[PDB]
Amino acid sequence: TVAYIAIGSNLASPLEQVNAALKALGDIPESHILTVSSFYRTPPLGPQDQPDYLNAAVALETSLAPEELLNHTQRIELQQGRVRKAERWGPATLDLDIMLFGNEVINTERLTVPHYDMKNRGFMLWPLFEIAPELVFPDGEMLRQILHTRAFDKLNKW
Ligand SMILES: [Cl-]
Repeated sequence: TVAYIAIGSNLASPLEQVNAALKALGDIPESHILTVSSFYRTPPLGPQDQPDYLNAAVALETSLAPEELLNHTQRIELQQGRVRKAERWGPATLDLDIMLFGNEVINTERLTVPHYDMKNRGFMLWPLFEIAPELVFPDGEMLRQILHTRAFDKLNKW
């Protein structure tokens, strides 16, 4: 099944953090990276001297169940994020989100698919449109139309 994963990081030097996260993604069992988007840049809110976020989307072929894939994205966040030596929330983070899983709709306590806010986030939708321009969401919404009708922040490549 094709899953779409969002990767986000404002950690350290973020290019190498996202490349590491990509490698770990491809190391997930029964799962294969099909395509990766360009890398995009999201500035922080505020005027404050804070690191920019690097955003990407990945198409991952997987024979795992969605909750299994979740286990693996949660593990990588821990193993590759600054949770142990810092905090869960901590301004600085590595985020791995399952945006889409096949045409599945999953509404459970530990997993909601499609990701609950992705239609509102340019930094998820634009990279996704780069690698899947003909995508249609499980509810029948066309990705191309959402991009013509919702207001997103300007989003430059990294
Ligand atoms: Cl949907």
